[PDB]
Amino acid sequence: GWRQFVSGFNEALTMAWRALAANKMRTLLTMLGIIIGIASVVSIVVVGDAAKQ
Amino acid sequence: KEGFDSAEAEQQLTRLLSLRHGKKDFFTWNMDGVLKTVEKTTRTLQLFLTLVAVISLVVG
Repeated sequence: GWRQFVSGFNEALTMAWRALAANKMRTLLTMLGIIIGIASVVSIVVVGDAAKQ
Repeated sequence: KEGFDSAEAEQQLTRLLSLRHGKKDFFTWNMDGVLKTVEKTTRTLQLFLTLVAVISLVVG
């Protein structure tokens, strides 16, 4: 059932917050690894598009 | 030759032709300096590209 799937989404959202609470620092380095990436993505896309403009 | 700068001598040649002819007239277009600046430009592109790439890789 999709009921336990969405209840899974939010309740294991909380479970996720807790599992991250187990390693906030590791979570930090991880998320930062994500952040610099995507930020650089949109960055270079927009700037290259603009100079192109 | 000499690896000598284009920016120099052309002025020397300027007065030179201002002499060997009685009036300035040669009105020549500058050499090499355009090559200089486009070289700085392309190497600059190398700088941007390679640097952002390597930084991203360090992030990796």
